[PDB]
Amino acid sequence: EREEDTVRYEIVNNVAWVYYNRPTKRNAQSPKLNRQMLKVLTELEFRDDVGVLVLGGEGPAWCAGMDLKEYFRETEAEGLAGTRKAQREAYTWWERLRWYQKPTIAMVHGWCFGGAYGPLFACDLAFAADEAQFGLSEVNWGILPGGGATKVAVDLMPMRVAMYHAMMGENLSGQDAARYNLVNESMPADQLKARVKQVAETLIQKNWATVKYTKDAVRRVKEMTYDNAEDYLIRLQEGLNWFD
Amino acid sequence: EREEDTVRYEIVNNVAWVYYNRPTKRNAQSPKLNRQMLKVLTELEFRDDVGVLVLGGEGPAWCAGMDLKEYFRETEAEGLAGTRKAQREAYTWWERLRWYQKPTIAMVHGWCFGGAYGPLFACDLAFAADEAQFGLSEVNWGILPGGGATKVAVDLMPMRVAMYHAMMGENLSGQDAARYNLVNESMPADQLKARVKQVAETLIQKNWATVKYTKDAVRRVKEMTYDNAEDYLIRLQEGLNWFD
Amino acid sequence: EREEDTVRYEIVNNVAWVYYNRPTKRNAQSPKLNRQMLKVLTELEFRDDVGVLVLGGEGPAWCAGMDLKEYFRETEAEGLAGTRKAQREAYTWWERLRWYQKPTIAMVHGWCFGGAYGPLFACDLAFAADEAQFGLSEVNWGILPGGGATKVAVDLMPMRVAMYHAMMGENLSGQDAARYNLVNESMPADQLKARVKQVAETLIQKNWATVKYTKDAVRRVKEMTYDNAEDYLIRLQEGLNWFD
Amino acid sequence: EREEDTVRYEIVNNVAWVYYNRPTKRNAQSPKLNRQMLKVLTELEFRDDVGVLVLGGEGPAWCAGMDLKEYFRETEAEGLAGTRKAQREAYTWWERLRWYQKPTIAMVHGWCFGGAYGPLFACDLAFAADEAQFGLSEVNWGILPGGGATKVAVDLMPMRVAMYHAMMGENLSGQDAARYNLVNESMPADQLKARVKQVAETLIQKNWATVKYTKDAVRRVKEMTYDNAEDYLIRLQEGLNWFD
Amino acid sequence: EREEDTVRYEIVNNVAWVYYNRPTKRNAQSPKLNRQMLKVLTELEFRDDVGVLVLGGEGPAWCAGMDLKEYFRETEAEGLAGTRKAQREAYTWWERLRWYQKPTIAMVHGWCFGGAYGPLFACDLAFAADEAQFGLSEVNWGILPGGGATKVAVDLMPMRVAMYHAMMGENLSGQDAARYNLVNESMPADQLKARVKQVAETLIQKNWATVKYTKDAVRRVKEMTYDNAEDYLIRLQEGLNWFD
Amino acid sequence: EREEDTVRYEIVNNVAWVYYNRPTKRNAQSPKLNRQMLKVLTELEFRDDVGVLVLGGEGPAWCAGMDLKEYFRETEAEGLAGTRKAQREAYTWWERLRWYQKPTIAMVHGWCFGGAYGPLFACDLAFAADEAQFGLSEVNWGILPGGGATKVAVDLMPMRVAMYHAMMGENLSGQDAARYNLVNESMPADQLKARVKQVAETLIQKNWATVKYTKDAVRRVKEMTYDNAEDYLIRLQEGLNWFD
Ligand SMILES: CC(C)(COP(=O)(O)OP(=O)(O)OC[C@H]1O[C@@H](n2cnc3c(N)ncnc32)[C@H](O)[C@@H]1OP(=O)(O)O)[C@@H](O)C(=O)NCCC(=O)NCCS
Ligand SMILES: CC(C)(COP(=O)(O)OP(=O)(O)OC[C@H]1O[C@@H](n2cnc3c(N)ncnc32)[C@H](O)[C@@H]1OP(=O)(O)O)[C@@H](O)C(=O)NCCC(=O)NCCS
Ligand SMILES: CC(C)(COP(=O)(O)OP(=O)(O)OC[C@H]1O[C@@H](n2cnc3c(N)ncnc32)[C@H](O)[C@@H]1OP(=O)(O)O)[C@@H](O)C(=O)NCCC(=O)NCCS
Ligand SMILES: CC(C)(COP(=O)(O)OP(=O)(O)OC[C@H]1O[C@@H](n2cnc3c(N)ncnc32)[C@H](O)[C@@H]1OP(=O)(O)O)[C@@H](O)C(=O)NCCC(=O)NCCS
Ligand SMILES: CC(C)(COP(=O)(O)OP(=O)(O)OC[C@H]1O[C@@H](n2cnc3c(N)ncnc32)[C@H](O)[C@@H]1OP(=O)(O)O)[C@@H](O)C(=O)NCCC(=O)NCCS
Ligand SMILES: CC(C)(COP(=O)(O)OP(=O)(O)OC[C@H]1O[C@@H](n2cnc3c(N)ncnc32)[C@H](O)[C@@H]1OP(=O)(O)O)[C@@H](O)C(=O)NCCC(=O)NCCS
Ligand SMILES: COc1cc(C=O)ccc1O
Ligand SMILES: COc1cc(C=O)ccc1O
Ligand SMILES: COc1cc(C=O)ccc1O
Ligand SMILES: COc1cc(C=O)ccc1O
Ligand SMILES: COc1cc(C=O)ccc1O
Ligand SMILES: COc1cc(C=O)ccc1O
Repeated sequence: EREEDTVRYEIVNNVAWVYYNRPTKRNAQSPKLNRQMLKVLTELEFRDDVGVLVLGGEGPAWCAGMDLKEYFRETEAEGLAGTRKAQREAYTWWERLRWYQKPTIAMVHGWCFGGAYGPLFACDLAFAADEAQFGLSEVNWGILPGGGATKVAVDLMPMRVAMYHAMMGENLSGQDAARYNLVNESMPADQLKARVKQVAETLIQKNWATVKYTKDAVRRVKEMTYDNAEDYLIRLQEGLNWFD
Repeated sequence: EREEDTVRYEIVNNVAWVYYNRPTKRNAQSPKLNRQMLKVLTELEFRDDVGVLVLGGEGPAWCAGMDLKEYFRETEAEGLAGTRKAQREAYTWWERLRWYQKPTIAMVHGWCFGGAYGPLFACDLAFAADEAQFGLSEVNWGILPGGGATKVAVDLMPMRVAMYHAMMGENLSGQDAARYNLVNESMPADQLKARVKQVAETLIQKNWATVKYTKDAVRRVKEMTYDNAEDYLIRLQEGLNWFD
Repeated sequence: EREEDTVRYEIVNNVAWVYYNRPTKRNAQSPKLNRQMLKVLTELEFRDDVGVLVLGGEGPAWCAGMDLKEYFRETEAEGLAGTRKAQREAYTWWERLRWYQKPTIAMVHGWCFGGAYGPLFACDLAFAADEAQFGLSEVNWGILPGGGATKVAVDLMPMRVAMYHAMMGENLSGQDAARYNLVNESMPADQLKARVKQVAETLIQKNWATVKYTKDAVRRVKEMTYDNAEDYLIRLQEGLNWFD
Repeated sequence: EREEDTVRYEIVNNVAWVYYNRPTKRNAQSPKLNRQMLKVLTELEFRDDVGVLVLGGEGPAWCAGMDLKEYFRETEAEGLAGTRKAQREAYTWWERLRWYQKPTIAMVHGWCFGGAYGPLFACDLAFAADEAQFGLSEVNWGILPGGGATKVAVDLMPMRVAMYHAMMGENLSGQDAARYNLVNESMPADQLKARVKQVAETLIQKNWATVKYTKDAVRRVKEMTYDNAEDYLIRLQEGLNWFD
Repeated sequence: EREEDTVRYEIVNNVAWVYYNRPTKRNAQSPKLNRQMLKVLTELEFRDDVGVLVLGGEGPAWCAGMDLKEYFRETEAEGLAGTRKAQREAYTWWERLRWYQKPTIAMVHGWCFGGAYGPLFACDLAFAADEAQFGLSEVNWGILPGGGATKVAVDLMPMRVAMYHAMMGENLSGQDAARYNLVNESMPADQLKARVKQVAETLIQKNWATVKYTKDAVRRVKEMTYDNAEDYLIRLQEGLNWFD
Repeated sequence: EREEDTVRYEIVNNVAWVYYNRPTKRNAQSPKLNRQMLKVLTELEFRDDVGVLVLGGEGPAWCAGMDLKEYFRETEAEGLAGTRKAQREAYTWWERLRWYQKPTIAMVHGWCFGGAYGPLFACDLAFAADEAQFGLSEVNWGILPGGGATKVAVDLMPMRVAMYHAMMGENLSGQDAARYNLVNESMPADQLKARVKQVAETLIQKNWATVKYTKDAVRRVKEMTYDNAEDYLIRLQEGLNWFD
C-alpha cells in the first residue's frame, strides 16, 4: 500500500540493516519497493556513520523476485513506456548497490528467486541459512531468467551448474548455494545474524576507502585481460593515495 | 565400414537417444561418423516429436576421441585439402550440437578422451557413470589438446584443474569430473540411464522455446560484460515473445 | 646483504629447484631478490638439462610478499623513478616465469602473502603443505591487493571467494587453497617434496615442446571467445609441428 | 535561476527540437540543466507524436562543457556525496539519450567543448556548421578528458587524431570534424537547420521500430566479435518481429 | 531454373574469376545460388593452379542482396526448419570465403545491397567502379541490416558513417565507398577489370603461404588486444615456418 | 661496431631529440641498437628537465626495420635462446616507449619499413615528410608482418587499407600515410623539424602529469567498452589529483 513502508532500515554501530518490507508478499520487488529501495540506498550511501550495509528480508522470504501483479502485469497495461519506467527503477537500484561506496552483505535467511539474483549479485558478500532456497523459476513460468539473473548464475557458479540451474528451474539449498559459490557460506538460521554481524564489525575496523577500492577492483578486473588488470591496479592505488 | 551404420538413434516419448555406433573402435570420431552425425543431428533438430537429444555410446567407451587412422593418418595423406575437409566435418557437427534447437544431454557411461571434449561441451548438460574416465591424452601422443578441447577444459573447470588436466594427461573419474564441473553429476552406471531419462522428461514438460532461449543465453552471456549481458537478456525476451 | 645470495638453485635430474633465499626476512621480494630471480630464471630457461622448474622457499615462509623496507619505503624515497624501477624489476620476473619455456611448479610449504600471488599465478601448477597459509593482507595495511594479486584471486578462485579473500584479509589453509583452486593439491608438509618431485618426473617424460605449447594454450584461450580459441589451437599445432 | 528554464523544446511535424537553454553561460551543463534535460528527455521519449529528437543550443554555443562553477566547484564544496550526486545526474541523461527510443540528431552550430562530447556521442547522427568549433580543452585546464569524452574521441576518430585532439587541446572546425568523422556533415551555418529538418523528416517516414533496432544494433555490434555479432542480429530481428 | 547455372567461373593465369550468375534477378542470393557458391568455392580452394579468387557479377548488379522470393518468402513458408536451412546455406559460404586459403578480391561494377555485404566483407580486397552503388536498403523494407551487414558497416566504415548508412538506407557511390573504406579503390567502370587483373597478378608472384597467414592475421588481430596480438603474430610465423 | 654509438640524443629547450644512429645501415634495429635504445630511454624518462621525447633517424632512413644480419641470421644461429633474447630486447624498448612517462613524437623524414612500425605506434604523435615512405615489405621477403606491425596497421588505418598494405607490400607516401592516419601530418621535408619543435614546445607548456594521464587514457580506452571506459576515466582523474 504505502511506498515508504516497502523498505525499513536501522543503523546500529555503523552497520545499516536494510530489509525488504513486504513480508506478506514474500518481499516481491514492486515498483514502489524499487523506488523506495533507491531512496533508502541513496540516503545511506555517504553517511560517515554507515561503514557496511546488510540487505535482509522480513518474513519467510529474502526476496521472491519481481511482483507478478505490480511489476509485470500492471506496467505492461501502460504499454512500452510503462514497462521501460518499471525496468529502469529495478536496474537502477541494483546498480546503485553493485557499485555502493560501502561494503554490502546479503543475509539470505529464506527464499531467493528470479529477480532477487540482481540484488544478490550486487551485494559484495552473501551468507545464507541452510534453510534458504535459491531458484531461477523463470523457465517454470515460460520466461528467460531476466534482470541479469542468467549472467549472475554464469558469473558466480561453474558453467554446468549455471546451465542446470537456469534450464531445470530446481532450487539449491543454502549448503548447495555455498558449494557452488552463489554465496560465501551457509549455516543454521539461528547463527546467521551473529555471523553477518561479525563480518560487518571486521570490515568497519579496516580503512573504509581501502575496502571500497578493493571490492571495486575485484568486480572490475573480472572484465579485463591479466596484462590490462596489472596496470589498472597501479592506477587504482594512485586514486586511493588521494582519497586516503 | 558403412557410413550410415556409424551412428544409431531411437526416438521414444519425445527423447532422441543418439549413440556413437563404432563400439569395437571405442566410438572413435572418423570422417564417416562425423558426416553421419551431422546428417542425424540435422534431420532430428526441428521434428515436433523431439524435445530433448541424449548423446550416448555403444560398448565400453562414450567416445575415445578422433580416429587416429581415418581422421589423422588417412586425411593427411591427401595433403592440406584432405586435413581441412576432415577438420570441417568434425567442427561442423560439434557446432550444430552446441547451438541445437533442442536441449542436449551427454550420457557418459565410459571413456571420454581428447576430441570427445568438443561434443561433451556442445551438450548443455552432462551425466557420468562413476566408472567413466575423462582425459586429455593428446600431450601423451605429443600434440596440443585440439578440436577446442583446451578451451573446453578452461570454460568448464577451474584454471589450475584445467592446466593439470591438459599438461599431465591423467584421467578424472566420473566423481572427479562432477567435483570439477566437467559434468553436472556422477552416479553408479546402473542408475545413469534412469537419471538421464528423468532429466529429459522434466525438460519436455517445460515450454520448449523458453528452454532454447535460456540455454543459448547461458552460453552467450559468458562472452559479454555484465552491463552488455543485462541489455542482451531484454532483447532475447522480445525474441521469445515472438516465438511463443 | 649480497644480491647473488637472495636466490639459490640446484639442478638435479632435469629439475631446477629454485628457492627464495631470504629465510630470516620470510623471503620478502626486495629489489635485490627481484633482480637476482630474473638473472637465475633467464640463465636456466633454455638449458637442455632443465625440463621443469620448481619455485620453493627457505625457512618458514614460501614468500611473505614485497619487502616493506627495501621494495616500498626505500624506493619511494627515490621518488617516481625509484618506484617505477622497483615495480619493473618485480613485474618483469613474474612475467618471465608466467611465460617460461619450461613447465613451472610452486611448492608452497609455508606463508604465501600479497605480492607472492604474482609468482604463485606465474607457476603453471601449485602444490601446498596443509600447514601453508595464503593471504591477501594488503587490506590489513591499508592498500589494494597490487602486483596483479586481485586478478590472481579472480582468475583462480570463484568470484565470492575472491571477494571475501581480498576484502577480509583472512588466511586460507593449504586444504582451503586446494578446495578453492588457488593451488592444485594440499598434503601434509612431509609428503610435499615427494609429490612435487613425482609431478616433475612425469612432465620430463613427455615431449618438452608439446608441454610448452599446451601450458601456453591453457593460459591464452582464457582470454578468447570459444570460436576464436578453436582457430587459435589449429594455428598453435602448426607452430608445434615446426618445433617438433 | 530557474531549473525549468535551462532546457526548452518545440514539437514540429513530429520532430522534438530540444535546446540547451543557458545561452549567456554558453549552455554549460549545470546540475540544474542535467536534472531538467533528464526530465524533458524522459517525457518526450514514448510520445506517439515524436518520431525524432534534435539536440540544439541557444546563443553562440552548442554546449561549452560542464558548468565550472555549478557542476565542479559548488559540488566539491559538498564533498564526495555532492560530486557523486552531480556526476550521476550528468551520466544518467547522456545514457538516456545514447539509448533513446527515438532517433537522435545533434545540430552543432557553435562551440562544442569537453563534457559536451557525451551528448555529442549520445546523438546517433550529428550535423555541424562550418564555423562550429570542437575541442577537448580539458588538458589546458590540467584535467583528463572526462565524462567519457576521451572514449568518444577514440570511438569516433582515428587513433592518431584522437591522440592529438586530447593531448594538444586544439579545436577542430566543422569541416575537420566531418573529415575525421566526429560528425556526419559540415555545412555553412545558414544551411544547417534545413538539412537537419530534411534528415529528421526522412527518418519519420521509416518504420520507427526498425530505426530503433537498427541504431541500437550499430552501437552494440562495435563491442562484439564478428561471429557474435552475426548471431546477435538474428536475435534482434526476432525481437523486432514481435515489436512490429 | 538450374542450381548448377547460378554461379560460373573461368581460370585465367591461375586466377579464378567467379561470378554471381543470375543477371536478370540482379544476382540475388537464392538458396540455389548459396548451395552452388559453396560447391564452387570448396572445389577451387586447394587447387595448386589457383592463386587468387575474384568475385564478380553478370548484368548491372554485383549482388542486389538476398532473393526476397526464394530466400525469405519460400523458406518462411516451410517454417523455422526452412528458415534455418536457408540461413545456414548463406552464412556457410560467406564464412568459407572470409577464411579462404587463397587471397580474395571483390570486383564491384554495379549494385551491392543488403545481404551482399557479407560476401563484400568476406573478400580481403574490393575494387569498385565509380558508377557502382552500395546501400543497406533493409531499413526501407522495415528489417534490421542482417546477414552480419550492420557489423560489416561498423567494421569497415567510421561509426558516424555506418550509423547514417544503416539508418537512412541511402546509397554510397564507388567514390564515397572508397572514401569511407568500404572498398580499397574506385575507378571508372572501363578500368576496373584491368586494375583487378593487375592486383591478382601481383599476389600470385608472392609466397602463397605468406599471403594466406598475412590476410588471416589482419582479420584476427582486430579482435585482440595489442599485447595478445604481439604474441599471436610470433605463434603465426612459427606456423608459416612449418608451411613453407 | 660500438653499442654506445647506435643511438645519439641532444636535450634542447627540455625536449630530448633521440636518433637512430646507424645511418649507413638505414638505422636497422640490431640487438646492439635495441639494448642501447632501452638504456637511453630509461635514462631520460624521469629527468625533470625532459618534457617531451622526439624519435628521429640519421641518413635517408627513419628506420628500415630489423637488421636482417644482426637481429635475424646471427641470433637464429644461436638457436631458440638467441632468438628469444633478441626478440625480448626489441619488444622491451618498444613497450618502454609506448608507455613513456613523457609525451613522444616520431619525426619520420625517410624510410619507415617493417619492424619500424612498433616504434612508430609507440610514439603518441607522428609527423612525416611528404618524401617519407612507409611499407610492410615483410610479405615480399616471405614472412608475416611481425613485431606487432600487422596490429599497428589495423589499429591505425582502416581495415581495407591495412589489408592492402600488409598483403601487397607496397609503400605509402607521407601524404597517403597522413590520409590513412598512420601519422598525424605530412609536410615537405624542409618544414618537418620546425613543426615538430612547435608541437614539442606546446606540450612542455602543459601540466606534464595531465599530458601523461591523457595519452595513457587514449591508448587504454581503445581496449574497453564505453561503459567500462566512463568509470576508468573517473578512476584516472583520482590518480592525477594525487600526482598534481
Ligand atoms: C516464494 C514462495 C515459495 C513462498 O511461498 P508461500 O510462503 O507458501 O507463499 P504463498 O505463495 O502461499 O503466498 C504469499 C503471498 O505472496 C504473493 N507472492 C509470492 N511470490 C510473489 C511474487 N513473485 N510476485 C507477487 N506476489 C507474490 C502470493 O500471491 C501471496 O499473496 P496473497 O496471499 O495476498 O495472494 C512462493 O510465493 C513463490 O513461489 N513465489 C514466486 C517466485 C517467483 O516465481 N519469482 C519470479 C519473479 S522474478
Ligand atoms: C579408449 C581405450 C582406453 C579403450 O581401451 P580398450 O577397451 O582396451 O581398447 P583397445 O585399445 O584394446 O582396442 C579397441 C579398438 O579400438 C581402436 N581404438 C581405440 N581408440 C582409438 C582411437 N582414438 N582412434 C582409433 N582407433 C582407436 C583400437 O585400435 C582397437 O582396434 P582393433 O582392436 O581393431 O585394432 C583405448 O583404446 C585408448 O586409449 N584409446 C585412445 C584414446 C586417445 O588417445 N584419443 C585421442 C584422440 S583425439
Ligand atoms: C610472514 C609472517 C607471518 C611470518 O611471521 P614470523 O615467522 O613470526 O616472522 P616475524 O614477522 O616475527 O619476523 C621475520 C622477519 O622478517 C621480516 N619480514 C616479514 N615479512 C616481511 C615483509 N613482507 N617485508 C619485509 N620484512 C618482512 C620481519 O620484519 C622480521 O625481520 P627482523 O626480525 O630482522 O626485524 C610475518 O612476518 C608477516 O606477517 N609478514 C608480512 C606479510 C605481508 O604483509 N605481506 C605484504 C607484502 S605484498
Ligand atoms: C567559448 C569560449 C572559448 C570563449 O567564448 P566567448 O564568447 O568569449 O565567451 P566567454 O568566455 O566570454 O563567456 C564567459 C561567460 O560564460 C560562462 N561560461 C562559459 N563557459 C563556461 C563553463 N564551461 N562553465 C561555466 N560558465 C561558463 C561564464 O560563467 C561567463 O559568464 P559571464 O558572462 O557572467 O562572465 C570560452 O567561454 C570557453 O573556453 N569556455 C569553456 C570551455 C571549456 O573548457 N569546456 C570544457 C568543460 S567540460
Ligand atoms: C537494383 C534496384 C535498385 C533497381 O534496379 P533495376 O534495374 O530497376 O531492377 P528491377 O527492380 O527492375 O529488377 C526487378 C527484377 O529483379 C529481381 N530482383 C531484383 N532484386 C531482387 C531481390 N533482392 N530479390 C529477388 N528478386 C530480385 C526481381 O525478381 C525482378 O524480376 P523481374 O524482371 O521478373 O520483375 C532494385 O532491383 C532493388 O532495389 N532491388 C532490391 C535491393 C535490396 O533491397 N537488397 C537487399 C536485400 S538483402
Ligand atoms: C631502403 C631500401 C628500400 C633501399 O634504399 P637504398 O638507399 O637503396 O639502400 P641499400 O639497399 O643500398 O642499403 C643497403 C645497405 O643498408 C643495409 N641495410 C638496409 N636495410 C637493412 C636491413 N633491414 N637489415 C640490415 N641491413 C640493412 C645493408 O646492410 C647494406 O649495407 P651496405 O651499404 O654495406 O651494402 C632498402 O635498403 C630496403 O628495402 N631495406 C630493407 C627494408 C625492409 O625490408 N625492412 C623490414 C625489415 S623488419
Ligand atoms: C522479463 O523482465 C524481467 C525479468 C526478471 C527476472 O527474471 C527481472 C526483471 C525483469 O524486468
Ligand atoms: C590436431 O587436430 C585435432 C585434434 C583434436 C583433439 O585433440 C581434435 C580434432 C583435431 O582436428
Ligand atoms: C602497491 O604496489 C604493489 C603492491 C603489491 C602487492 O600487493 C605488489 C607489488 C607492488 O608494486
Ligand atoms: C572530471 O569530471 C568530469 C569531467 C568532464 C569533462 O572533462 C565531464 C564530467 C565530469 O564529471
Ligand atoms: C533477416 O535475415 C537476413 C537478412 C539479411 C540482410 O538484410 C541477410 C540474411 C538474412 O538471413
Ligand atoms: C619474425 O620476427 C620479427 C619480425 C618483425 C617484423 O616483421 C619484427 C620483429 C620480429 O622479431
